[PDB]
Amino acid sequence: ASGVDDDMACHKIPVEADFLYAYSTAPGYYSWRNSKDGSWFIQSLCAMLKQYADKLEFMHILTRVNRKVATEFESFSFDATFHAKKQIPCIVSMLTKELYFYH
Amino acid sequence: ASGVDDDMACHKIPVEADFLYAYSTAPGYYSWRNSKDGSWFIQSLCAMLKQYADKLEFMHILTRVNRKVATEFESFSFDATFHAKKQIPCIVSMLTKELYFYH
Amino acid sequence: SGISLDNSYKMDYPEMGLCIIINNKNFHKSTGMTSRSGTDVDAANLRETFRNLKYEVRNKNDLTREEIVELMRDVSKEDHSKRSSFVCVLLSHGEEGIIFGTNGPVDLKKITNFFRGDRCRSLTGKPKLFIIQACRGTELDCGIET
Amino acid sequence: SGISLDNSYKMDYPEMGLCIIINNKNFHKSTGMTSRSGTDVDAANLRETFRNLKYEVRNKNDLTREEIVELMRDVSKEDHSKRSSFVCVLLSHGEEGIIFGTNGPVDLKKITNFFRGDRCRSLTGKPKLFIIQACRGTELDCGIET
Repeated sequence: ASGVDDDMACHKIPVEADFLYAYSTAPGYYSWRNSKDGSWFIQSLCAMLKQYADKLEFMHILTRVNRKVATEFESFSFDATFHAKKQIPCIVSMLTKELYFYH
Repeated sequence: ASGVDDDMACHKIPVEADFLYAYSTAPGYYSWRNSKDGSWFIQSLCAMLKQYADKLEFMHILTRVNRKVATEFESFSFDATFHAKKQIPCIVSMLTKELYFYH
Repeated sequence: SGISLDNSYKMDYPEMGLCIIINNKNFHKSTGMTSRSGTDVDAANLRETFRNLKYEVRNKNDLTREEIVELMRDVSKEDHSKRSSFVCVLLSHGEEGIIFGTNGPVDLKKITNFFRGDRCRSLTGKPKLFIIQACRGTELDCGIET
Repeated sequence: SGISLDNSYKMDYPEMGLCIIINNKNFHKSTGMTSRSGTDVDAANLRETFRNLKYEVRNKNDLTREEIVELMRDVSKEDHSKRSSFVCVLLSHGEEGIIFGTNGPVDLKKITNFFRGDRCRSLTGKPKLFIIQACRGTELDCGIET
C-alpha cells in the first residue's frame, strides 16, 4: 500500500507530543483539599509514587492514584451544598512511550 | 491519623469514575482522516488492538497508538495552510484499575 | 484464599459487553457539513476488531442529534449485569466537547451522563470507554523534525 | 546488537530532570481569592517524593501571573540536553484550562507552549509532565453507593 500522508522522507513528530497532564479532578469539577493534610490528589500521588515508582509504569501508578482518591475520600462540609462529595482524578496522556522512573 | 474526609462508613465512588476517553487528537486541534484509508486514529487503534489486545494493558496499547499516529502520519494538501501537519491522539483516563481484554 | 489485589477490572463476565459504533458519513444539506469519505472503512475496521475481542458490536449510520441521544439513552437503560464493560465509538465531525449528529451538535457530556455510575447501575464499577474520532478545534500541528 | 524495541522513554540520562513546583497559598486581596490552607503540606510532600526519584526540585511560592510566565519561559530556555524528562507541579486555585497566579489567571496553554517539541529542542522526544492541583470548574460529584 501507499498514500499521500504516510512514510515521509523527513521524520517529524507533533509539537504537542510527549506531554502528560495529571489533573487532580475531572473536567469541569471542583478539586478538593484538606486544610490540614493537603489536597486529596497530591496526598495520593505522593503516596503511590513512594510505594510504586520503582515497580510500575507511570500510567499504572496514576491509575492507582485515581482509585485511591475515588474510594478513600469524601468531603465534609457544614454547607450541605458541598458536603459528602467525591472526586476522580483525570489522566491526560499524549505520551508516545511507557515511562518508568527507574532503569 | 484521622480526618473529616476519609474512611466513610458507607463506601461510594465518583459518578464520573471508570470512564476512559480515547480522543483521536489533542484538545483544540483538527483530527485528520484519509478519504481512502480512514482516519489516522481509527486505523492505528485497530492495528494496535489487533496486535496487542492479548498481550498488553489498554493504556499501553493506546500509548502505542499515540506513537504510531505521531510518527507515521503527516497530512498532504494542495492548500498550504493544511499541508504537512501532524497529529497526536489524547488519552483521557478516569479509570480506577488496569484493563486487559483477556483473562 | 490467597492474597487478592484487585488491580485490574473483572473482564470475565459472561459477555465482554456492547460496542456501539455511530458512523456519520452524510449530513443534512441544511447544516452545510461535508461528507466524511473513508469513514465506512473505519466503521468496518472497528466492527471486525471488536468482534475479535468478543464484543457485541452494533453499528448505526447517519444518526441525527435526536437519534444519537435516543440510542445512547436506550442502551444505558439495558441490563448490563452480565457484561464486563461498555464501548462506544463516535465517528463524525466535531468541536471541543461536541460530536455532530446529521442535523446538529450533541454535547459529549449529554451522551456520557447516561452512563454515570449513579444513572446506569449495571455498569457501576465497570469500564466505560468512549473512542472519539472528531475534531476538537481548528488548531494545526506544524510538527518538528527529529 | 540484539532486537531493540524502544517501547519506553530513555530515562538514564545523567540527570532525571527538573521538577518545578509552584506553590500559591496567599493571593492578592485585590483578587478576592482566599488562601489555600494545607498547600504547604503538598509542596513539601512533592519535594521529598521527587527528591527520592532523583529530580532537581525547585520550589517557588506565591507567584504572580507575570512571574509564572517568566519562570516557565526561563526554565524552557535552559539546556535540558543531559536531562531525561521535565516535571512541573502547579498548586493553586483554577478553572478549566486556567491556573491562578497571585494577581490573576494564566492560561495553561501559555505555560505548556514554552515546552512544545519545536520550542524547547533539548526536551524534544522527552516526557514533559504537568501535575495540576486546581479546580477545573464548579461541578460537584454526588457519588454513588457501592
